Amino acid sequence: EVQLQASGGGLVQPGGSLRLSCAASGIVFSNNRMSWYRQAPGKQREVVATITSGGATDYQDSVEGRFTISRDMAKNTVYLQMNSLKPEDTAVYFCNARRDNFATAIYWGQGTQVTVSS
Amino acid sequence: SVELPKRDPPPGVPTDEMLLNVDKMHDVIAPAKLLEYVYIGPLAKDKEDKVKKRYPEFRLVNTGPGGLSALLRQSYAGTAPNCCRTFQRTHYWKKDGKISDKYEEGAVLESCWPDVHDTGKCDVDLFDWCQGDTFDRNICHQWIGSAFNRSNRAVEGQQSLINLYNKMQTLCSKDASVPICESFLHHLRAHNTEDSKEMIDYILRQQSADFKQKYMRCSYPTRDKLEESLKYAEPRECWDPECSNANVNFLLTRNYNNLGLCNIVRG
Amino acid sequence: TLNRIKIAPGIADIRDKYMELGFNYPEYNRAVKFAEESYTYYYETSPGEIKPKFCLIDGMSIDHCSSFIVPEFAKQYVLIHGEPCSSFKFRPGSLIYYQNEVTPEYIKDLKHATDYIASGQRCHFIKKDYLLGDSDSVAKCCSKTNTKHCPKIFNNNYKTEHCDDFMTGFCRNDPGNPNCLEWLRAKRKPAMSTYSDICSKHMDARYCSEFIRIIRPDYFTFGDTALYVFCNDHKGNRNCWCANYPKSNSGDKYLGPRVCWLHECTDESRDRKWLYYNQDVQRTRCKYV
Repeated sequence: EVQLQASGGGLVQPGGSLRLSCAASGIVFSNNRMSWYRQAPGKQREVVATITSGGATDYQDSVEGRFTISRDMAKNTVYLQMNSLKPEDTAVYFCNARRDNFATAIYWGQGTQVTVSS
Repeated sequence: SVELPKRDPPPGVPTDEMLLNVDKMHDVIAPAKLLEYVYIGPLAKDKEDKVKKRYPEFRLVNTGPGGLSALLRQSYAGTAPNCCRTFQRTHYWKKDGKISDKYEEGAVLESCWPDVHDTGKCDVDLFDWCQGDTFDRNICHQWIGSAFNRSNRAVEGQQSLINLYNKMQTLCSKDASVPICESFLHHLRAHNTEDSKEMIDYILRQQSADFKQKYMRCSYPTRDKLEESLKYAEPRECWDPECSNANVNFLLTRNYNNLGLCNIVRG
Repeated sequence: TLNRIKIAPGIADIRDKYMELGFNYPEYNRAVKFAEESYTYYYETSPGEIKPKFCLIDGMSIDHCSSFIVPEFAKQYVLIHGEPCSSFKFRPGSLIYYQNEVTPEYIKDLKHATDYIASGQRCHFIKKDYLLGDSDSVAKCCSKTNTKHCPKIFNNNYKTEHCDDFMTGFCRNDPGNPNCLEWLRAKRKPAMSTYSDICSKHMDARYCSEFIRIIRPDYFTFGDTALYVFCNDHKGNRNCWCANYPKSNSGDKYLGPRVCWLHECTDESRDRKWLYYNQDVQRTRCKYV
């Protein structure tokens, strides 16, 4: 069964860094768009970074420059590098997989908590 | 006395050197280089001052008998205002407060350093001149274009290049719309190295709030756009009308790269 | 006061002779040796040098030294200062040789009491290059319509920069001239700047193709500026339509990465020159499926 467990969050004061990881199983990156999502309590989720099956990336404006998404093909693992974190980055982060031209073969993974406070 | 056996000398037969006339020689003398002896013919003592006035960048030397003389260039005295704003003139003539390309009698020759643009000796004049309404598109692009790969990478010329890059970094962070900074970014893209890419991104990423929404919608999509983009397996730039429209000199490096990734069919 | 002037012929050199002197008062009995040039030289006495056997008396016209050189071989040579020499006033231009009895003391003394001896410097020519001294001589050498009496600085296939001033105006007039392209191939800024102005007006000429072919990759801006002005001055011209697209406000539709979008701007039969450098970089990188 498709597994998208996220891991790597925690507590950091602002300015530090965090590296999220998602060790995907059941899905391959050669034909999936992988995306990192946010959800702060009270608000609806939002894309934060995304990487195509060919390796093109894209970002939400407020995180551009600070976050950078990458992937390891052989390890089938996508990462999110989070630098220079702002108190408003506080949310649960989770990963999303989308089959290239199928639409219905979409999956969502378990969240990881990162919080940033003085 | 006694009857001396008198002989008259063989007829004087001059040579080109002896027949030279400095008055006719401005086109011969202006292009002369450092340490190059331009022979100018016999010169009367009462003309030496005239000739030294006309050619103050040259030393007047006496080479042989009968006033035979030459000019040896010692310096280049052309000014940034008259040398830097043109790649074609190598010298000019100054008379009565006026400056002329063509020689007139009474005028004083001033000569531009032969490598003036290649040295960075024009960078303080053109950094200013090129900004504002004194901008000359052709000259200022050429100036910025040519700053790359300076002095074939001689250390003085490589520093010139660096210093100018910092100065242009600080300027174009403030407002990259100003046509000197658009050309600067345009030419960083052509260099296409790690250092030029991160200079572009550094500059674009410091632009103001209004700049980013007017010019960089491709690099900063609305959330509605970003979440639409997830549906397609093509990168966003390949379809997003904000990127087909956008001005390539203001794309981030990532976005500029990605636009190349969109497979077209041959024909 | 003198008597018995006589010319003794030499032993070997016809030019060498002996001037015997008659005397009053001390035994001034001497046979001073002297020469008088006859040869006209089409060659060198010693390396790079030609020294006529002739003393140039003070006040004598310089050309008297030059009279013993064939006018063609002379064009290369300059007349410099020369070594102190003495001459018989009444026979001026005679080179006295200081040998044995003949001694600088003697010669100094003779002049003080008599005016039949004067002094000056020996004719000393040295090789340089052709002596250019006129505007037309420059135009001929630089353009190569006539090359024969030209120095290397003005006849080195534009390696040095001496001809750049002249060639700016020359090539503006005959841009297709093969020498103008050799000039432009030395890639110095006044040539490139000149062709940027030319091609900004006549990009469609084949000499502008060669211009672009040269300045790229290293000096590409000089072509981009010309493309901009030319396509600005000819909006609507078909070869312009990749670089200044005429149905849009700004002409950038197929700029940069987007050049690859139209098959036309990609076309390998069409001329690089009709694309900006950044464009034609990207052309060589289209991902065709």
